[PDB]
Amino acid sequence: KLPEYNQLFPEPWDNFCRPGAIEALDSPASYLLDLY
Amino acid sequence: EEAILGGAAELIDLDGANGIYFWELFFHMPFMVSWRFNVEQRYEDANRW
Amino acid sequence: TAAAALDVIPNIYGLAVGGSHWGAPLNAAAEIIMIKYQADSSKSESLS
Amino acid sequence: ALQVSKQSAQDRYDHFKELYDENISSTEQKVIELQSQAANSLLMAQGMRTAAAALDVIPNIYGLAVGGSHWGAPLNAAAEIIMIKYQADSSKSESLSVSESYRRRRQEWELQYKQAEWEVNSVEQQINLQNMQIKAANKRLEQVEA
Amino acid sequence: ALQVSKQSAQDRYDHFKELYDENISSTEQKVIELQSQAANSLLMAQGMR
Amino acid sequence: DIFMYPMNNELRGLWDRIENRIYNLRHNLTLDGKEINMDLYDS
Amino acid sequence: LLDTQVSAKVITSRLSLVTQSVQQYINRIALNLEPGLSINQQEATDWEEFANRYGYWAANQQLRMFPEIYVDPTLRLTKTEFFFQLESALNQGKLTDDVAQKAVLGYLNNFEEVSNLEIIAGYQDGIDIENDKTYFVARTRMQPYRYFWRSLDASQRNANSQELYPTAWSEWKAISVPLENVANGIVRPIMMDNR
Repeated sequence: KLPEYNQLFPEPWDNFCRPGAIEALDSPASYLLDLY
Repeated sequence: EEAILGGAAELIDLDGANGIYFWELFFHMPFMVSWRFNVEQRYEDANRW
Repeated sequence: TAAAALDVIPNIYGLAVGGSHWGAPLNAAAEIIMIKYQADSSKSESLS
Repeated sequence: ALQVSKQSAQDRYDHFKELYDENISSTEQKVIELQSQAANSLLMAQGMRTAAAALDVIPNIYGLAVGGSHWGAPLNAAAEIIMIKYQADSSKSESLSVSESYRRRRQEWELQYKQAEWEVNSVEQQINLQNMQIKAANKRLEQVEA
Repeated sequence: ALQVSKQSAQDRYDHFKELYDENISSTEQKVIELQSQAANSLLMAQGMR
Repeated sequence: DIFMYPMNNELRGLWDRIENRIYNLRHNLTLDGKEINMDLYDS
Repeated sequence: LLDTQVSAKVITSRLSLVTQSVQQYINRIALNLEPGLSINQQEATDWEEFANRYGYWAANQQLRMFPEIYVDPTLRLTKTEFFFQLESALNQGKLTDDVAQKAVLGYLNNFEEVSNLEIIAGYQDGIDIENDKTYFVARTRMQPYRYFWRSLDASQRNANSQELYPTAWSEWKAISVPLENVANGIVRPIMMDNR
């Protein structure tokens, strides 16, 4: 209804991980894993 | 418009033959304008666009 | 402008007729535009 | 003497800042405008040229003779059209150049005034030190006296 | 007082370096481009003439 | 599936930028967050 | 796959060091130095392009994840001929509203002619209408007569769709030939051998 970011993009924030963590889809660890 | 061979009066399309022109006209162009004005610091102008 | 306007009239008489350079006015107009640009550009310099 | 130093520093700082302010004159903007506008305007003549030659394709002469038209005129026009395009393009470049030049000038003025600002701060420290020095001198006199 | 000196020196250094960085603006490059391109394009008219 | 899509950086960039300005306003600081006071010294 | 001669002056993380060693191994095999273990052309290209380095690999990943971040109206690939003119107006430098209005009105003006373009003829790339592309030519109603060509693919359908991707339509493109000497307002395009 009201105009706000999440209202425009309804999405559970819990469906995202914190940036910088190992859990990051682009963590340097993830890069290493891909390489491996 | 209206359907060929006659029929339903119809809305301006966005697919097919001319979509790209409409995409500029109703998106890329206005957006470009505001973008440029932001770089131009005339933020008020950008806002209105 | 006046030059081309004058040149609109026919050129030839006698057992033949030969009209005039039909495009001349339009050509002149184009050059007129260019001349305007020429002046404008030159002015900018003085200001600078 | 420190006051004189302060004054000159202050003036330097603020004068530069007053140049960072209002970084474009109305006249400068007008120049840029005129250049860009003229360049844009040149595009229109291309059509005129094309149509002129196209019209001149038709024959000129009637009666016991026929005299056609200047066969090469369209191709000649096309060549000149190309040249006209170049003319406009080249002219545009100028406007851009000048604009960016003013930009750089502003960058310079900004840095300049901010440095002067720092100097204006420094002299204050000098003032403080001189006051402490005065105190010390007084103490010396008092010591001699006693 | 030395801290003030440090600050001003630091700013001077980094501001200049920030000008050595990004040593060409997109607009500058665009200018060079436009000039070179136009010059090249002029060659084509010779044939036409 | 051990990873997840993280929050995309530009967003936190915006959040942080504004939060920084807000903080400076909390403490009466410059936009640069520099002290506005002259910070005079003596003994 | 590790350097023994580093001096004690250097410190690193375990992870980084491992990564370094892995990268060395990758590069060596890529360089076709170890026996066997060849690499496909694209596969290698991907490595030497971005996967060789964390920053670019991450950039690739991030682009896939959030392309919007990378979107920029000034960097559009698809771009109308006159759209070039429009930006070539706005890009002048410092700007004002009215001037932008003038520019956009010009663009709109040309767009009128676009909406007034009339098709003249077309030629098929080949016998299979249902997959061969085709080309078309059209001219302005307004004088002077100006001419343009464009093409359409018959491929680019979705396997499910009785329809084609928007991409199938090409942009309309100007023709530079001084055609006004044409005999009877008539022309034919031909595309062959990709020319």
